[PDB]
Formats: sequence, C-alpha cells, structure tokens
Amino acid sequence: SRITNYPKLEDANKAGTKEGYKCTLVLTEGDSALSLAVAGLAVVGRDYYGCYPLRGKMLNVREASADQILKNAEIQAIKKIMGLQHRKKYEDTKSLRYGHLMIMTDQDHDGSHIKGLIINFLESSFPGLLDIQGFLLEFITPIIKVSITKPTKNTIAFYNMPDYEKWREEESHKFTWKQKYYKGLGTSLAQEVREYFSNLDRHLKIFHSLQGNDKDYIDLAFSKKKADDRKEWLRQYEPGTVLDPTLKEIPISDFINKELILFSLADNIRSIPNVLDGFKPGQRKVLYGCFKKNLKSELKVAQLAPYVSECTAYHHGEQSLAQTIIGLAQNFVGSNNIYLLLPNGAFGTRATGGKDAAAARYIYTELNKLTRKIFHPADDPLYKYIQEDEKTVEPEWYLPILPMILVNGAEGIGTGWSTYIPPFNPLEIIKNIRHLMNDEELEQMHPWFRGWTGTIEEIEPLRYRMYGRIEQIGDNVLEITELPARTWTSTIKEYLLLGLSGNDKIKPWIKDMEEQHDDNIKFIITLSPEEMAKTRKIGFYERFKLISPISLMNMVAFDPHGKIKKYNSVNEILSEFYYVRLEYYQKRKDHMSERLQWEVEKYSFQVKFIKMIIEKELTVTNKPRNAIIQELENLGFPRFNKEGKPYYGSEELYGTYEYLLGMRIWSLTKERYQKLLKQKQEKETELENLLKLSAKDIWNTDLKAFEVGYQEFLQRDAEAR
DNA sequence: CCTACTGCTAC
DNA sequence: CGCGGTAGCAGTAGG
Repeated sequence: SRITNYPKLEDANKAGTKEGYKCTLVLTEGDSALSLAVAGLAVVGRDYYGCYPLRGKMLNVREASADQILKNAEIQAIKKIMGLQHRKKYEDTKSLRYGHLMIMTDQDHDGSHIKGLIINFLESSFPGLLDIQGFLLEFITPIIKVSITKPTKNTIAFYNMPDYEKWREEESHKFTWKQKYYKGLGTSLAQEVREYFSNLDRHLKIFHSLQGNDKDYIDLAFSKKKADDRKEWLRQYEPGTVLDPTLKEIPISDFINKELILFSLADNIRSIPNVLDGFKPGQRKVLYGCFKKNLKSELKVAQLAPYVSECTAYHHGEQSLAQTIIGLAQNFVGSNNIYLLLPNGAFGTRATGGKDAAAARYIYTELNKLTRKIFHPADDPLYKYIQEDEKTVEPEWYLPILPMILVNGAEGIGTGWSTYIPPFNPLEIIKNIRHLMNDEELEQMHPWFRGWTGTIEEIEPLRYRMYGRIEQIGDNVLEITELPARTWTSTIKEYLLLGLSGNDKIKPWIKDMEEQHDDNIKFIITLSPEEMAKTRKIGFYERFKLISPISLMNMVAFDPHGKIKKYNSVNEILSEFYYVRLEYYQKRKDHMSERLQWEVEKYSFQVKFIKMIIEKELTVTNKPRNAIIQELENLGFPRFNKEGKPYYGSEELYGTYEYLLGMRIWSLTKERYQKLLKQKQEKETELENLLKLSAKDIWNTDLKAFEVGYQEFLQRDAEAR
C-alpha cells in the first residue's frame, strides 16, 4: 500500500510491507538537508530508506493540548508515514511503516535542539517506543575541515570545538594550513556527499534505549514546569564537557547534558543582552557593521542585513537580522528611547507595535548622528574582537559612555532564563553617573518613555503602574488621549469595537466610537447614561484598559565577564557599568598616548629622512635596497610595522622601512616638507594635551558632547512626530 | 481556576 | 504582494 497525503516524502519502496521493521525513515531539518538525504538514496537504495523533511522547530508535545497536537500537520504527517499510534505500550517495531528513524540535522546548536524535540516527542507521545534498542538513529557530519598546504598534505575533519582546539594549540604551528567553517548538510559538493553515504555507518550514531535517568533528563529539558531547574542545570555545566566524537553509541542522558545543553547556553547568548552595551550579539554585529562601513549615507535594509551578516560571520537567516535592524531603527512611541539607526521609511508604527513595518526592500537606514557620540570611536581599539571562522568579527561588547541597556531596556526569552528591563531617562542616567563620579548618593530612577505623555507611579520597589489618559469632554462623552506605553492602538480599537457591537458572550456597552488620531492618540467615545454610571463604579481607566504594570523583578543580563546575572536594582546595573567604564577611560588614554608617541616617532624619523636627503647627507637614487637598509638602521632609524609600532633593535613582528621609502616623491618637495613639520607639531601638542587629562576628564568631555547631541536628537524626534 | 496570550531571535 | 507555523520565560488578562 502507498501513501498519498504527503508529496515531499520519498517513501521507501518496502515501507510498512513485510519489511517495514528493516526500513529507515530519515527526518531532515530543512530542504537543504532533505536534498542531501534524497541524493543519498541514489547511493543506498530506495527499498529500505525514505526521507521526510521536518518543517522547523518541532512542537513540544508535553505542555500541548490534544487539539494543538492534532492540529499540527507536521507531527501528524510523521505519525502517518511511520504508521504510528499511541495505544498501549510499544513492544516491537513490527507495527510500523518503518523500523528505524534517523535524524538529519545541520550539525549546529539548533540542530541539537531539533533532536531533543524529536526525542522528547517520541518519548512522550509513545509509551515504550524508545525502549526498543537501535530504533533512534543520528546522521552526523564534521564541524570544521582543515587543509595542510605547504608541508605534507592531508585533511583533518573535526567533529567538535575541543578536538579542533587541542589540535590548534598542539599541532597547527607545525604546518601551513587553513580552517574552513563547515556548511550545509545540503551544500557539500554533492560528489563528496556520495562518500558520506558510501560509508554512512561511520556517520551513523545510535541512541541507547531508555535507561535510568533518561526519562528524567528529558523532562528537565522540555517540561514547561521546570524553568527554575534549567537555570541550575546550566550553572552546573562545565566547559569542555562535550560528547565523545567517536562512540557510535549515545546515551540520552548525556546527549542532553553534552549536546542539548550547548544549544541552551547558545540560546541565552543570543536572546539575552550584555549589561555593558545592552546588546544581543545580533544587534552588536549590526552596529559593528555600520561602523565598518561608513553608514552616514543610507542604504536599504534588505541590503544592509546581508552585508552585516557577511562581515560578522553571522550563520543564521538574514531575515532574522533584517528584523533586528528594523528593531534598532524604530522611533514610534513605546519603542526606542534612542534609536541608533534612522527609520528612513515604513519602519512600523505604534498602532501595532511595529508589526505594520514594510518589508526590508522598501525601507532604508543609516547611523543616527548621535550614535557615534554614544559609542565613541576612540574606544574601538580597546575591545576584544571575537575570532570566528579563521577571521575577526564584532567585539564581546561595546562600552558606550552611558549604560545603553538602561536607556532602551531589553526583552528576551532564553532557556531557564528570561529578561525584562524597561527604558529609562538618559538625563537621569547621566545625573547618577555624575553622582558616582563625585562619591555622591544615587537618586532612584523610574521607567521613562521617549515622547510618552502618561503617568507612572511606584507601588512597591521593582513595581510600577502605568496610566493612559481618559477625560470626560461632554455629558456622556469620554476622550482617550494617552495609552499605557507598550499598549498598541489596535488593541484598544478592537476592544472598543467589541463594546460597540457587543458579543456572543458579552452585551454591548458602547453607543458610538470615533478615531481622530493625529500625531497623538484620540478616541472619542459615547456612552448611554446607563453605562456612564456603571463605568464610574468600575473606574474609567480600569474599564477602558488604560492601566498596565511594569515589573523590574526579572532584570537579567550577562555581566562584564559573560556570566548571566539577575540584578535586584536599577542602580546596581548602573554601578556595574560605571566601574568598568571608568576603568576603560584610563585605559583609552593610556592607549592613545602610546599610539601618539609612536606617531611622533614616525613623523620625526620621516623628517630626519627628508632633512638628511635635502642636506645631501643621504642618497637613495641607486644603492641597492639591501645597502640602503643598512644605512638606515646605522643612522638609528627604527622600523615600523603596519600597526605603527616602532622597532629599534636590528615581518609583521619586526616591521619595515616602508614608512620612509614608501613615501611619495612628492614628500621631498619643500611644501610637503613643511606640511610634515606641521603634522608633527600637531601630534606633539595632541600628546601634551592628552597627558594633562584624567580618565574622568575625558569621560566628562564625551558626556557634554553627547548632551549637546542629545538635545538636537530630541528636537529632530519631536519635529518628526 | 487553569488557560492562553505577549514579547523576541531563531529554525 | 503576502500569509503562516514552532521554541523558550515571566507575567498578565481571558474563558
């Protein structure tokens, strides 16, 4: 018998027929993987192999209602292809269209997550299915491939970070070699693909049937009721605890504690921001990219996203990055207190909370002039730029001149952990920073929203109420002029529309409603005298949904050292920023003075070079470079590398005399010579001015520059609304 | 009362 | 031109 319901399924020729137990179904993550699976069939044969693509992140079936499951076509499609049913407990794979299930995911953290979900699903929906030994299979591929180029030539495949790392430290210096990030599982030149299948047993790893503590670990990971435990579970994890590359047997308990946990750690890394710059990695890559490029002139979002992605080794879908760019540019009330990117187009409105944004090919963005005032360029050299794909990318964190995480706040959902931080007032933030600068007590700050005209009152510490504005403008007529921040116009619209026309469950309580919004919120509502009175008993704000809470009880972020931390007060966050920022200011000036000192050396020796040539003390025309090089070092001329570091001793390590001989013949003309002397004098003065400052002096200079910049920003934002 | 929803970066 | 589906957490409003 043949199936009909599913097109994309390549059904094993002997599926569910007397041979169904032998047959294997390969579940692929995405069509790229699927393409590889189907290509594999041409090698291993159709008779005993089939494949069906998993659409995306699979539904977690524990914590899901029978109707939500039943509604899920993916899970159903699997149950039909595998001839699966719930009933009793599974004793033998005999009942099924297939006797084996293989999981082809892309060999990244999200791949592991998919595996965990498939496992979770099987263990939960089917009693006694995973007990069958050798039922659940895994198809695996290398992580990084290395090529040995100038010595003895062989290629090394590395299945994890630790193995590639131990080799990198203990073997890589002995060869000339490259590291390639592995791609696809549905990329590799298909002809190598034929080799994976030819000897596939090596790429196949089997999941050991359920054993003690395997069912418990599955629940720990996927049970909606155990978020707190997961938090602890991640604290326990020990770096370098990774599953053994060569075992051929995987116990579920450590698939979860050695592979799934890896995704979880990565989940929080991308979903929860760092306390110092208030960025999630995706956002930080966007800003880095905008710094790399000169994003003073605008380009479109659909173009910016791939450009950032390419230059920051972003390995996820560009669509995710596009939305993030849009997120950084949004300027409607309730979004960004300060947007670092300019919304040049339909970047979404307050009506739907940005969801009404146009697609990326329509909108454009550039840097906000203010952004560089916040993220000072002089600090760039100080950061620790992450090394990825045999290449350098964005820093671990930026260090704005004020804690931007407090300016804009943040929202995220990870694993075990979650986060909410409300926006605050840049002015108040700068006030406290000044207090700290002066050993003064901090003022307490309260959530603050750019362009918002409601009221916010504190009830308990870490708890606030947020009010819109409702006014009685006539006998029987109310007017709404403000909503709680983060309450979208459409939400209240649907609500009023409900009262106006009533409902199956609820009687209408509104006579008429009109919308007169301008650059503001204007709901004109009419109530029958009967409803007016009723509304008074209930409360006008209560009954029109003009009250929202703000919780500061879940303010989570990574600390300076990359450790997830829960902060119990806003000032704690500010204080932790302040001291790292203070440290990096002294650090910035020490770096600048060093750099400036080298420049004065470079200018001085260039001047000596030209002066000597003019004075006819030195001749270069002819005199083969080797013999010119000796003269230079004999005269005390240091070499310079590309960073601009001097060498006086006698490669990038040593430097060159290119800073002299690489000068343009133009440089020998008096007008050039004069300009060179001016530049050197300018550099010496820069050095003299620099030394005359303290860390706090410099910070303070940046702060005032920003304040001025911020004032204009506020004006432009009011002018554009 | 348990439920279902919102927010958000990823598949 | 455009729609939709899943995870994961803390909290709030809905049936």
